[PDB]
Amino acid sequence: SVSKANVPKIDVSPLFGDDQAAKMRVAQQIDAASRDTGFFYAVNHGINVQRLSQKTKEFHMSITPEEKWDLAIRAYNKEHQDQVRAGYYLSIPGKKAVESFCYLNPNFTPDHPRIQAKTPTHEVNVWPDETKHPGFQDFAEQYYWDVFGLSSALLKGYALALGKEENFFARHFKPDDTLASVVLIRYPYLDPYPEAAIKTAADGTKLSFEWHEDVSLITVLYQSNVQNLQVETAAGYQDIEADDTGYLINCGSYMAHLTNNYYKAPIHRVKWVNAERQSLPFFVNLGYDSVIDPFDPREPNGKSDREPLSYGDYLQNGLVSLINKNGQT
Ligand SMILES: CC(C)[C@@H](NC(=O)[C@H](CS)NC(=O)CCC[C@H](N)C(=O)O)C(=O)O
Ligand SMILES: [Fe+3]
Repeated sequence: SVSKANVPKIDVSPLFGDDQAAKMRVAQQIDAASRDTGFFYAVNHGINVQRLSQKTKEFHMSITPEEKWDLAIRAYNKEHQDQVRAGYYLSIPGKKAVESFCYLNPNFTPDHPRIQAKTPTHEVNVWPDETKHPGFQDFAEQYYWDVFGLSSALLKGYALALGKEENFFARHFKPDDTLASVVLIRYPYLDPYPEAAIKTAADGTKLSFEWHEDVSLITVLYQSNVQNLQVETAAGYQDIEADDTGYLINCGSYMAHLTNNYYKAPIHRVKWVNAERQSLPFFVNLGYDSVIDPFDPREPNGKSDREPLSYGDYLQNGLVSLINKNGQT
């Protein structure tokens, strides 16, 4: 049968401090995980994930069909042509079980020059009515900055792991322009569960979401305590154990590009499980014009012939491709 992936628990707390050797020891653990299955759990991360789960559940479980249409992305509501990324992603009973709510940088307002210029991938977030959902927007925006702070620290770990100065990635990850997103995903319990919402992998495994590489620099994921993720290895898919106290971390394909695939973007998929649960990714994206010069840590001179890829073009191309390959979520 199906083996279990080695997903080490890494105490990331030194990355918030000034003990440089302790940070190097974290970096070594990140390097090792990134060169093996590509996943690790960040522990001692400083975020109240219990409050995150509770507030998210309160939102998912209290929003009405009317509110969902009013917040829907353009894939579900033609009136909302400016909502490609941010908003509500509806379930379709009998056909599509998952639903979700995506939001972007709270600093994208009508005053922001990327909104004024109508640059692709930048949108103003949409929110439900505050009195129907008291505290939800406050919680969600606070959470964005809490996970931004964790992610910055993790990026310092990744930079050190690759032999760079600690700000090599983080200097491009800024509150004024980050394209990072939070998605609050509900995977429901359904009885009967409609087979139309279940995909069958080549290997026979029943899936809710097919294999993919993440469109991100890194991905910083909370999930409730229901095992579902699998990572591809040469010997087949391996189960990633759940941990509802930590953050599951992995690289996306922008990291693979800039490291000449030294830190691969691990291919992974979501098993079908008939259980009520949450999947709350934070996709760590840079700014639209951010460019990291590629390098090859395998080569003595570190030189890579790969082209510098602008983050915004990478993101626009990647989000569209992922919809085409794995379906509109
Ligand atoms: C694997 C999990 C992270 C999750 N899947 C996902 O979140 C999948 C694959 S990483 N991600 C996406 O569809 C991209 C959403 C991007 C977001 N709307 C945005 O505009 O930035 C799941 O639980 O299905
Ligand atoms: Fe993913």
